[PDB]
Amino acid sequence: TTALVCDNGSGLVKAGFAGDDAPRAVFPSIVGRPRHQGKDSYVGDEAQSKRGILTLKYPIEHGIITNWDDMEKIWHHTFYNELRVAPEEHPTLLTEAPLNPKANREKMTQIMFETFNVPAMYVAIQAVLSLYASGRTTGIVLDSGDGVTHNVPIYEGYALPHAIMRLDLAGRDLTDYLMKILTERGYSFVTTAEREIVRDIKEKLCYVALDFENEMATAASSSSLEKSYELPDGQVITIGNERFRCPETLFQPSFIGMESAGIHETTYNSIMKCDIDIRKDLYANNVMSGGTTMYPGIADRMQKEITALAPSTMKIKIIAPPERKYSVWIGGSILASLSTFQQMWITKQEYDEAGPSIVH
Amino acid sequence: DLPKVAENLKSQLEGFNQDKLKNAS
Ligand SMILES: C/C1=C/C(=O)O[C@@H]2C[C@@H](CC[C@H](C)/C=C\C=C\CC1)O[C@@](O)([C@@H]1CSC(=O)N1)C2
Ligand SMILES: Nc1ncnc2c1ncn2[C@@H]1O[C@H](COP(=O)(O)OP(=O)(O)O)[C@@H](O)[C@H]1O
Ligand SMILES: [Mg+2]
Repeated sequence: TTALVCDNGSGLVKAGFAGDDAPRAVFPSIVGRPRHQGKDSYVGDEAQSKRGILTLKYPIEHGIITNWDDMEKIWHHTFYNELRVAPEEHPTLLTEAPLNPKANREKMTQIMFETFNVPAMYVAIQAVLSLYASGRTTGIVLDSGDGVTHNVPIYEGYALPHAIMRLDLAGRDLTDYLMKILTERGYSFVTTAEREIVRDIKEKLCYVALDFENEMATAASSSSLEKSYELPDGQVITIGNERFRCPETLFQPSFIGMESAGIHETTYNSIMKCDIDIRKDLYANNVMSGGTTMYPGIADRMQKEITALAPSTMKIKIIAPPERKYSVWIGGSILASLSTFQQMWITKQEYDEAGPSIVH
Repeated sequence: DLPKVAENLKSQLEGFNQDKLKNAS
């Protein structure tokens, strides 16, 4: 029948069916369990509503699944509650973060077949699905989500693992950063509940500056960059340089006390780590994906930082599709919908015969 | 034997008209 596509995000799970232009369900990648009197599980929004009597967990904190009991809860919810289907009836395409350990990929496969009894299954790299979504098989993706951000160079459809760059900094950290400066200005943002207020402020008012210093000076000598936000308690916090200082972190991690390279540098390094005979293709196809790549000005800023690092001859092109927030999912949707892809679904017959290592 | 599958798959991805994709919602 129809294939299922589940993008297991570190912050949000995007789920739906292959052939759709968008994910039917997108919910918080969280699982809550009864806290006292030692049902007995809640996923997504529900888990959040009832935080008061549950202990929440993040099974995919930084892109990698670290808790299998919890993950079984996400997938159960996805299937039966969100999509409302019997997993045994549909082949399932699952996405995984770049550099996911083999044993991890094998346990995901073990669960799908033994726990959810799916007829067929497949595991693809998120970044690669995003490139696919843009109509390319070669290119270099910059995927910045909630818990982690990756640089993934891809040639003829295959990711180049040795050149993959990882930055443990994404949207979640951008929110924690803005939350910090805001609490310092006097507005109390502490609880996770409250943090959701800041996150929303982030998404609606933050942007990337083409030149941090020029922008910084404008904010200091004018009020033309000021925007206002009404808090749920009625207060009207207004912000200026924190509007672009927050995202600036992606380019300068030191704002968060990290000595790691910024996203423009990690992209350059990832390129330079690749066969010199394909660097032009990468440079010409830098595709951005993920919710943290939605900031206004991020594309222009990348184009500037990269042209400055690469050789003057080089043609630098940054691709940032409007559906950026769902490129991965859409990549899987397109893939798992193809005709020629059907010979790719690891089947239970194959799994029952060779084992979990059949996935590689 | 299977590279032809991948090969053809790569072709199907490069020529895929993103529409023809059921409008979710
Ligand atoms: C519309 C929305 C989008 C989103 O990205 O949610 C994800 C998931 C969410 C789960 C925890 C919260 C309390 C419970 C329910 C949230 C529901 C909807 C929030 O934790 C994030 O907020 C974190 C915190 S601060 C940040 O930058 N990411 C990202
Ligand atoms: N319009 C926006 N501007 C800035 N950030 C956004 C926007 N929309 C979503 N985000 C952020 O993107 C992050 C997670 O994106 P996503 O790639 O979907 O998650 P995974 O990382 O896949 O769960 C969050 O930190 C969220 O706040
Ligand atoms: Mg993701």
